[PDB]
Amino acid sequence: LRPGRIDRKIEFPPPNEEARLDILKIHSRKMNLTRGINLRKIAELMPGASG
Amino acid sequence: DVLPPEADSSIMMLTSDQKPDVMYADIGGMDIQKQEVREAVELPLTHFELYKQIGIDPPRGVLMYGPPG
Amino acid sequence: DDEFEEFPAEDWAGLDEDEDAHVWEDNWDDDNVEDDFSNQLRAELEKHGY
Amino acid sequence: ENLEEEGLPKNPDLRIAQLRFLLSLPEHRGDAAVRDELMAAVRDNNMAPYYEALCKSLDWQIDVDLLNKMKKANEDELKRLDEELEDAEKNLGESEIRDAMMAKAEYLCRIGDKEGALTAFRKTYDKTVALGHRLDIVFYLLRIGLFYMDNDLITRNTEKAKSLIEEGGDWDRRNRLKVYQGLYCVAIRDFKQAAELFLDTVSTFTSYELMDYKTFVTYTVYVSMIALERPDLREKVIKGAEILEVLHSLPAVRQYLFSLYECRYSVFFQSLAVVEQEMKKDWLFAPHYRYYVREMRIHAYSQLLESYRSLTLGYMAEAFGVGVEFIDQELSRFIAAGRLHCKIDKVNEIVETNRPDSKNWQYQETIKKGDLLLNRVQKLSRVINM
Amino acid sequence: LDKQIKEIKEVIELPVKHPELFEALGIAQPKGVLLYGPPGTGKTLLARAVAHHTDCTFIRVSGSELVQKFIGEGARMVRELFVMAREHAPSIIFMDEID
Ligand SMILES: Nc1ncnc2c1ncn2[C@@H]1O[C@H](COP(=O)(O)OP(=O)(O)OP(=O)(O)O)[C@@H](O)[C@H]1O
Ligand SMILES: Nc1ncnc2c1ncn2[C@@H]1O[C@H](COP(=O)(O)OP(=O)(O)O)[C@@H](O)[C@H]1O
Ligand SMILES: [Mg+2]
Repeated sequence: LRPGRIDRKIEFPPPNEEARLDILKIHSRKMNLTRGINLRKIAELMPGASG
Repeated sequence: DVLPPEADSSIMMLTSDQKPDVMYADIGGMDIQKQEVREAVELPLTHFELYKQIGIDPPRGVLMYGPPG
Repeated sequence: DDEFEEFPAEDWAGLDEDEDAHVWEDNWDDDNVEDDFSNQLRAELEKHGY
Repeated sequence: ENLEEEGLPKNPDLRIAQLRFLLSLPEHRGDAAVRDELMAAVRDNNMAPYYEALCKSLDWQIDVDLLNKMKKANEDELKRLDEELEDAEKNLGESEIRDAMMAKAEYLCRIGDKEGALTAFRKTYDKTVALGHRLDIVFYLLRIGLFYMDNDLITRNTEKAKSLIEEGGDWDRRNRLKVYQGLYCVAIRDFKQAAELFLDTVSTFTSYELMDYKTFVTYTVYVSMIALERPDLREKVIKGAEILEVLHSLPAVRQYLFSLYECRYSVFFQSLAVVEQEMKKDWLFAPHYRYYVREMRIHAYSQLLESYRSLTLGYMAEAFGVGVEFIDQELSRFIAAGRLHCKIDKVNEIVETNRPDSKNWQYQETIKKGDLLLNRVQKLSRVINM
Repeated sequence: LDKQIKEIKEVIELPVKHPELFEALGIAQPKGVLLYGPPGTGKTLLARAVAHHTDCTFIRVSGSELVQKFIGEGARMVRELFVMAREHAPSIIFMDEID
């Protein structure tokens, strides 16, 4: 943690609703999905979830 | 020469007589473990096309772990 | 090559605007001259007084 | 409600191709509404090369002021994209470089600059790292090919997309590729494969950049009634939940399908005339509207003759709501073509059905296709010798 | 993770592709990056992606003995891995703390 050793520290917070929706869109793309899946609702159904 | 692939094996497959007598009904109360093993071992063997159609990648291996006995 | 300039090359005068440019199992029956089936059915619907 | 937002980018807008085809038709050349919509799309997208092609092929009067304004807008936007690419290659990273080229290629495709769009898309693909981005570029090329009906482009990009989807297990892209392939098979009279792909993607359709879902279901039904057997049509289309749900809003298509399935042959013939007038105006079904309809007629005739040993000509005419002479001519034409397994006793006006073995029908196709392949082999050897 | 993508880009992509930017700025090019967050948030995913897009060799240092034979028969110091990394420069040495 001394300055100059790590030139940049980047935080990876757990995804919010929109980031969870993006991750859901990325990972459900590998599946035979019926048309009209409300991935937004499923993202809202996963509070405090990781990728 | 090239030997047949099934030949030259110090380890043999289980014959009919070597099959254990333990049934699924003999095992009591491991429905979760039975379901996971079936979905990861015995179902992909017979339903690999279904796994491909759905988009699931069948697990190559299964690690069964827990306390002894 | 010994191209056949002896024979009179009739002028092309064709349509270079992709007249057909298709790859099917095309058959002669599509080229039968006739009005559309809609016109035939319309002309025979009233032939019975309907 | 977010259906259309799910689809791929609408470049090129296939509605533009449909309207251009409509204007190519002699019946609808002077339609003011079609011309107005096409001109509105051209003006909004500033399609200078497409405007040139439109006025050249259709022999229109080029609005000099409009053309100059659209060309100036195109030049300024191209200069801006070139500046963005130049900034990216010196300061930003490879991802931003690829983004700048993707913007340039998208603009070139949007304005109808087909060759420049292809060149820019090839350049962008050459240094695109993400597999899905490469597959999106391939879908862009497929859409461009469908826009101009470029068979070579469509086939090459379909093979490339199949390979890319095999590499990365993207089932969504697989469904989109199935939809595109079904559209192409419709374009090239391959109704069996088109029906198969459409039925596979009837419950996963998201390609709203190609067509509306209602239009997709209508196309699926149209190809299914010509490419499917009666049990397959019953199981997949007649009892299909999604297809029936869509057909609830399409009374004409449901009537057309069920009249054939329920053997309401006069209703089926009327719906077939309506469907024919629909196909004539569709740029995908226009080359085959004469073929498709004829085949459908044969199907109807075959169906009416499938279960009966013999049928009087009057009964056939009454069932189809046409004259006896019309039935005579149609049946004679289709029997002479070898498509109907029956013979007409015109003396008593009785159509007697036949049951020719599948061996003869396999042998005739074997002769035909073997002769085609033999001609290919002969001409290939002819090329080889000299 | 667009913000994280940009942040890791400015530190790992720019020094490899454009050292002249840092030389003109008169600052030392970054050499160490920390990615901190709950498990499963994409730290390894973003590290692998940034190694993949910049054509930088991605080396994962788990400290496992199973791979030690590949690192070197000595194995007395972890810096013995550097000989491999220098052979595949540009390189990204990645280590994930399980904790
Ligand atoms: N669910 C169960 N129902 C009935 N018997 C059980 C059950 N689970 C374990 N047993 C008993 O466990 C005994 C043998 O243990 P088992 O070999 O299955 O354990 P293990 O997990 O393989 O053990 P270890 O880790 O020591 O190898 C059998 O005699 C069997 O009766
Ligand atoms: N933000 C994200 N977007 C997409 N996928 C993610 C994201 N975060 C995690 N994943 C998925 O989770 C899996 C494991 O995550 P990983 O990156 O190993 O977590 P960590 O950041 O703790 O190392 C990866 O295969 C990745 O596909
Ligand atoms: Mg992790």
